[PDB]
Amino acid sequence: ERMYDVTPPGVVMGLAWTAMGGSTLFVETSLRRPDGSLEVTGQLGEVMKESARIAYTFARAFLMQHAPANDYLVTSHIHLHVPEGATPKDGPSAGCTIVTALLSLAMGRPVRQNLAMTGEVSLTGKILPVGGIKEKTIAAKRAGVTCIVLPAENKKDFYDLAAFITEGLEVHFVEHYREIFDIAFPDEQAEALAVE
Ligand SMILES: *[B]([O])([O])[C]([C][C][C]C1=[C][C]=[C][C]=[C]1)[N]C(=O)[C]([C][C][C])[N]C(=O)C1=[C]N=[C][C]=N1
Repeated sequence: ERMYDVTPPGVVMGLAWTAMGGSTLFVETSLRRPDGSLEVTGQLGEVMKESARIAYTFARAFLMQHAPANDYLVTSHIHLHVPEGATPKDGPSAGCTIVTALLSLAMGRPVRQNLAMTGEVSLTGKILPVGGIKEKTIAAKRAGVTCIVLPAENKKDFYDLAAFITEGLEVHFVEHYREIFDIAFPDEQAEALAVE
């Protein structure tokens, strides 16, 4: 009951909440050409369009720090679209979902399947709380998500949910974005038998 059953690179699942309940929105990223830029579509609002420019600044900065060999974001002409097409959307609960879509694209490696997230991001990566966590959690469950990432400040809003709703959700309560990265992209933080 969702738009994507398998998120490729550049596609992350987010959570949006309306007065009619929850819903699952998918952030998407792609290339336009083979200084680097950014483009946005999906009837986004003046408040969220700032969350894109913040997540874009942070994702570039995150690349600069952890994998400095990766120039993908500082040079490429990127395009972000959040379907469905004509629905209006405004709000920073898409912040982290965007960062992950940008990194996922800039790495060429998809995100954990069956993962939804929501949370406002700051410029330094602090993950700030968002609203209607009850309806975002419910729409993740009605839509088939097994791993949810909430802002850690939104812990009560999640545990106000009945016993049957939250059971069976791998939920992570995160304060910086580095905690979302280690969950969205697990293989990065995974022990291995270094051979040779
Ligand atoms: B968030 O709660 O701010 C959310 C972000 C929606 C955009 C998005 C979500 C997930 C992935 C990618 C993009 N904003 C909302 O849900 C908006 C409307 C979205 C269509 N609703 C509100 O901001 C709001 C305000 N007051 C009461 C109820 N809703």
